[PDB]
Amino acid sequence: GSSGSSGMAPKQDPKPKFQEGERVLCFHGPLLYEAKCVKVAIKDKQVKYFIHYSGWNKNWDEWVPESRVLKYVDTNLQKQRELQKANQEQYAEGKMRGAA
Repeated sequence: GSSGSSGMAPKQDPKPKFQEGERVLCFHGPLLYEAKCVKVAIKDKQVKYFIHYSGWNKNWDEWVPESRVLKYVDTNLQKQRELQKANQEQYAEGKMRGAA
């Protein structure tokens, strides 16, 4: 969407930043995990987004706020990577190795 940014809005719930289908980075602990915006809900005066952990299908999916999601941009990547590399073992723990 490319166009001018002009238009007032009433006193209604806030608008989200990320869109469904767009690849984003969710925060599921001391490490970032690749995910995509499944849905976008708004309540309790906060905007959330149904994340879908790519790692495993329907992996106990959970709802996350707008601060727990990243724009999956270079900047954001700089971290997601720093962590994924900072702690390998931990990241591996839990997962079922294989496919060697």
